Amino acid sequence: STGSATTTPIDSLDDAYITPVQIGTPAQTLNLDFDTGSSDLWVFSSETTASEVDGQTIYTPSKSTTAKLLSGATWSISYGDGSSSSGDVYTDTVSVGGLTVTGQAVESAKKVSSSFTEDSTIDGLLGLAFSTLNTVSPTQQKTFFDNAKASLDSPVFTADLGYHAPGTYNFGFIDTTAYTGSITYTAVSTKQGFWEWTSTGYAVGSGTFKSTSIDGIADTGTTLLYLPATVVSAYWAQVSGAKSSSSVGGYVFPCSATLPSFTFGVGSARIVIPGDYIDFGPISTGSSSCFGGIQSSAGIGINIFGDVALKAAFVVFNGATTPTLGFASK
Ligand SMILES: CSc1[nH]nc(N)c1S(=O)(=O)C(C)C
Repeated sequence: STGSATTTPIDSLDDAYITPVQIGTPAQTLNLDFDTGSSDLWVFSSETTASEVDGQTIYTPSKSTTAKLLSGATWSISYGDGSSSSGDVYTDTVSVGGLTVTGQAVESAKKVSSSFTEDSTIDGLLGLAFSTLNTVSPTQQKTFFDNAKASLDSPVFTADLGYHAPGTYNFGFIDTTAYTGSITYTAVSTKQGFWEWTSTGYAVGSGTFKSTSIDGIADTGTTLLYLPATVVSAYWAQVSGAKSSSSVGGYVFPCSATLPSFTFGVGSARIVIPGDYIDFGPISTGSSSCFGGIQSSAGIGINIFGDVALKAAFVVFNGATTPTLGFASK
């Protein structure tokens, strides 16, 4: 089997991407944030505290003839941005882009933090990291991908995120029309539960490439590119007037600037992030100070190749017995 679904930016900045997902019988379609940095599929639901729902579409398990309470199971997750959610668990039929999994754990939110409430466009998350990170207790549950894997034509999924445009998540096949040149594959460590890999270095604009190992995670659920302070300082030093602002919470730059590109290494290959991809617009409406798309990972404890990086590439998440990651230009 295979699946193919379009993923769409939630706003004009590509803060996140939503992908329609069918849950239950008859289908209830919710727009979920596919997150390769976590491993829970959770949804706004009929059980979510009413004051914490503000425009989201909810899953109502009582209206699904295939929903079953997973008795005794609870979940609770905290994300890198400080947001969180928790609740109980049902199993139900879940389909993405034509690919169907029966008995998928669907984690029903009883509580969500303010950031989730305030984002009317995201109805929940679909985790695509390794199932060892799944938070369901006392019986850990598998991700949608892990459940689907054996039925897929090939044990892979791909992320093809758009810049200010829709893109695609494919399951079970590699669309050879969706990228240019060749795909370069690189080793993955699953030791922390992430799609963790090591970039071979970077360049800023038309500058020389610096060969240096940068260990980080491929994370579709993080908006920006978070890298070591040395790398980030070298980037922003090429933008007149750019500075790190503790009050704003990162690097800002004059909105009048033209940003340089940023290149990262994948083995001997190179992925180029255009300057425009690094512009996250005015810090507040009407401001002439703009927020940068490359930020320091110091304090986070891990480097994160978030959407800013991933949307510059066609990315293969290879879930073979020894997982690997592939990157192509597009
Ligand atoms: C990607 S977060 C962001 N992008 N553009 C902004 N203005 C913001 S913010 O959250 O208001 C803050 C970090 C400046």
